[PDB]
This record gives sequence, C-alpha cells and structure tokens, in this order.
Amino acid sequence: SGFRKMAFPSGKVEGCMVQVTCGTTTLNGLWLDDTVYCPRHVICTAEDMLNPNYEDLLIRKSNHSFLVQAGNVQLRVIGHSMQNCLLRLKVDTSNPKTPKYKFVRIQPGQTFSVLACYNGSPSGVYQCAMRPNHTIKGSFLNGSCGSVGFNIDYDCVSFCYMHHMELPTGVHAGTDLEGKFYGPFVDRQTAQAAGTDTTITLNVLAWLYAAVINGDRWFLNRFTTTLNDFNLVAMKYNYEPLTQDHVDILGPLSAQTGIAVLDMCAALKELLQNGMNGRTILGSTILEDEFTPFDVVRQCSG
Amino acid sequence: FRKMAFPSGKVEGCMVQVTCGTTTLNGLWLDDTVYCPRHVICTAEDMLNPNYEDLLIRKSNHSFLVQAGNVQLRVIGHSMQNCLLRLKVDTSNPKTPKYKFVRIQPGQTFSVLACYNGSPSGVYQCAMRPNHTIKGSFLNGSCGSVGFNIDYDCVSFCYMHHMELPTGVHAGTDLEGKFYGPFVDRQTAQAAGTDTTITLNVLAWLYAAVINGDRWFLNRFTTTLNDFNLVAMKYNYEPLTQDHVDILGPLSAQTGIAVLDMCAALKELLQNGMNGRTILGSTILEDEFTPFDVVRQCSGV
Repeated sequence: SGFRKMAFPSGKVEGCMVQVTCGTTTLNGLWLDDTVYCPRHVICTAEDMLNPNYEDLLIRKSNHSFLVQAGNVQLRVIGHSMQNCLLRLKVDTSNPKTPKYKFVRIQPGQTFSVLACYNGSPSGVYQCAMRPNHTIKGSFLNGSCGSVGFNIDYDCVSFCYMHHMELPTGVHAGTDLEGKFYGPFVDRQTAQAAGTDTTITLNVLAWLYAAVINGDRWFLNRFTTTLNDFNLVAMKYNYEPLTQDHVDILGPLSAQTGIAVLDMCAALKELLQNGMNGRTILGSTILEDEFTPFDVVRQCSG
Repeated sequence: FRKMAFPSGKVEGCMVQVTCGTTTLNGLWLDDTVYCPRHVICTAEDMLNPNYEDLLIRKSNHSFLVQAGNVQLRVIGHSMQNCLLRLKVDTSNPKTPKYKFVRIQPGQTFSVLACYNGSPSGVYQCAMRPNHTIKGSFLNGSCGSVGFNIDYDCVSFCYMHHMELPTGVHAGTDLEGKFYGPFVDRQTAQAAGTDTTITLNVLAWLYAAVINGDRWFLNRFTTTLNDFNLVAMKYNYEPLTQDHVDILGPLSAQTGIAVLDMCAALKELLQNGMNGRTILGSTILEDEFTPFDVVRQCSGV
C-alpha cells in the first residue's frame, strides 16, 4: 500500500562512468570493457557546432588528443573511431567493474533510469519516460552530456540512452548506444524544435489500473466508451491517441481488476472533462504518466 | 527541474538479507555490525504486540541467517537498541563508506533505497512529511531499506523502515532505533497527524524557479507572516515559523527577493491557482525539495 515512481539502483552504472576531455571540452564517457562511449561532439570546439563535419574534425586527431579519467586514475587511449553520433575510444585497461550489459533501443512511452553525471562524476539518479516527441524531460541542468539512461533486468544492465543536447525548448535529446538519435534531431546547433509535448495516455491508464489494484476506486464509473470517442476526447486535452496495439498492451492489467480497457477509458474521459477537483489518486493531485503497463506489474500484479 | 535521488552505489554495498525464524527483512552492514528492525525476531505467534524482550532472550546467534550475496555471514553477538537489532558478524564490510548516523526532522529530504530480501530494488527521493511519516511505495519485505544523504563522500544514514501505517504511509526510526513521530512497532490503532504541505519547501522551490529564469508569478505587493500564515492554513500548508524564515535567507540573498515577498507570491498563487501556467514545468507546486537542496544542486560546484 503506497505507490511511488522509482529509479533503478545506480550502483552498477556509477562504476562505468568516466571523464572525457578533448581540447577545452569535458564530458561524460561510458566505460564498458576496454571501450569508452561518449558524444562525438566532444571533438567540437564551441564554435564548430554551428555546422560540423565530424569526419573532418575526427581525422585531424590522434588517440593522444583524448584524455579519459576513471575518477582520478587516467586510462590510456590506444584507438578511436566513430559509430554514428557516438565516439568509440579503445582503451588499454578493461573496466574491472564491467557489469553484464546489453544495448537496446527503446520507444516513446517507455521508461528508464538516468544517472545524471557531472563531468564524469555521478550527481543524481531519476526515473523518467521517453516522451511521445522523442525527448526526455527532467531538466537535469549541468555539464551532463554523456549521462546514460538504462534499465536493470535481473543481473543484466540494459543501456538505452545517452545524453547529447538541450533543445531550444528545454527538454533533452539523446542517442542509443549505437549512436542513433531518438527523434528527428541532428548533432548540430541549428534551429530545432521537438514535437508537441503530449501526455502518454497508455501510461496514465496503467496508473489508473494500478490505483484500482491499490484499493483506490473513486474515479471509476459504470459507463463504457468507444475507442474513437475516447480518442476524440483525449486529444482535446493533449493526451496521445490510443492505438489498437496500445489497448492490447493493456490486456493483462485488464485481466486482473476485471475491468475492460474501454471501461477504464470512460473513467479517464470523465476525469478529463470534470477533473479531480482537489481529490487525489494514489496520492498525487495529478495523473502519473511515466509508469508503464509493465512497471505496474514489476511492482504490483503479484 | 526534476528531483533526483543520490546515486545509490555506496549504500547498495551495505545491504544484506537478515532472516530470523520465518521472517526475512533488510539490514544495514557497516563495519562488523548489521542494523535491522528488531521485529525480525518476532514469531508468527507474537507480532500482535510482541514481547520483544522475551523473544530476544529466547534467541542465540544461530537463529540468525545473515546474507550478503552468495556469502553467508555468521552472526556472533546480538543486542537491542530501542527498535533496532544490532548484530555483530564475523566479517567487517570491506565496502563500508565514511558515514554518520543523524536524526533528521519533518520537512527534510533523503533518498530511500527500497530493498527486498537484502536486494536493492529501487531508489527514490522523498521528504519526511510534517506528521513524521513518508510516502514510500513499498513492495514485499522492504523493511530495513534505509534513508540517507550523500554530503561529499560521507553517507548520512537517517532512516530505516519498520511499519506501514493504516493510512498507507510509512513510519520508521533513525539509526539509533528511535521512531520518527508518535508511533510504535506493533499492529495498533495509532494514527498520524493529517498530511499538510511543506510550506518551507514550496518557498524553496519558487526560489529555485526564480534562479532558473521562471518568475512570472512574482507579485508586487507584500504581506506579513501572520497574514501569509493565515492564508496558508486555509490551503492546508503548514504555518511558517521564524525558524523557517531564517533558513530561506541564503536563497533570499542570492536572488534579492526578501522572504516576505516570496510569501506574497505564494499567497497570491494559492488564492488564484496557476491559471494553467507552469512553474519549472509543473502545473502544481513541489514540496519535497528543501532550501539546502536548492543550494547544493543549483551550485554545480
């Protein structure tokens, strides 16, 4: 009894952070085995950001151009290459602290923990969700470029995200561990806007279900609605429209609680048009949209 | 602005599984001692107002199964300190960090490493509520999960979880075994004072909003403490004491906004709502961010 957004223990990830400097620029690197991962824009010097040719800047540099520091001890860089927007430095020492890990690409709506790092040193950890416009909120303001996002499964650590830039709207944009961006974002300092900031409807429903499992129930109603009508309404309030696959994903949660998806939808529709009016659901005065149908199980369903 | 918890590595390396009889809960391993809730010695036949004293005597070091990973630690001594059990094990935790035991106060924040069976499962940032409780999300057997802060390289342990009150909120003790609030470790009626908003923290959050360029809500008029306090009580906000005004000084100093000015801004916001506008993104005010949190975080160095 008591729900709360939680991040994964950062322990195993903190032992993988390092510091990478090139010229006058310093940011976070990810040390796994004999490799350190970090944004390629580290080889860009402040003014070259307007429109860089990473291919050209990179060739004009040697292993000796890079300074990595495992905390205070320095690692020798004996190789460098570029995989998309990521820089891959081959080091002489294989990180003794390397955990079991995988590289995966997540989708908007999915959640993961972020270990906000400051110049190579761990500063804070938070749980967030990839927004529908492919960005990540959590205005973790600082020199955190290179901070990694991740999920911890059993013993395995799955890295899903790496931080690259702050968009001209706040919110952040990053890449997966293969160097491919999330969203229609480029590694430059050109004008760029992210899509519309919308609520993750799938997650909000997940949350209402969890609340139901948690004895909370005041918002429920005997009405049922169609997917279209519910979608027509949701959009007026800035909630993402619910696609068919989304309703499938709400399957299990719908098994327990014995509440049909379209039932819960009618409940949310009512909440949208009327409001909570001071009352709270599961503790907040606002709806939580960063909890996934899965999280709901990983913590409840059982 | 997103509230972060402290990285949990240093505390993870201090978590062990403690099992007595049929119960299994978490424990804190510092040097050669394991700290955990005394109610692990309870027996199913005695957890409805247990006689811990008796239950303690009827126990030897062998009743305890202390686990750290795949390795077992033989307990070689056991004593009680208030609501806590202190077990001396044969191994001195090689990972012990520099630490301190501190008694925190309502309104102050900390990170909680939610554990299950001696296993780090989740980590979060919360504030000790004004009625001496915390709104933790708790899974099965997370008792023993601790609260802490990280100041420099020193870990400040300030809380250990014991109970889940009838209200659903949580109650624990400091690392000396003494509860926070008028609660005891046993299934009893006991209720907590209603939950009120931490005014000091909201004011702290508005200062931080101002530091980050968000200031549309800054009114022009002023108010007294009495007047501000009356409006606050109206909206279920804890009253503001001189004590709290002094704590805001550093923030008042960096921004140039006198405390009574910010109380004037909050006062208007409460009496009028945010009109859909946002502050640091949220459409609602945050109260689990303290004055010191704003100094530490809003100062990268």
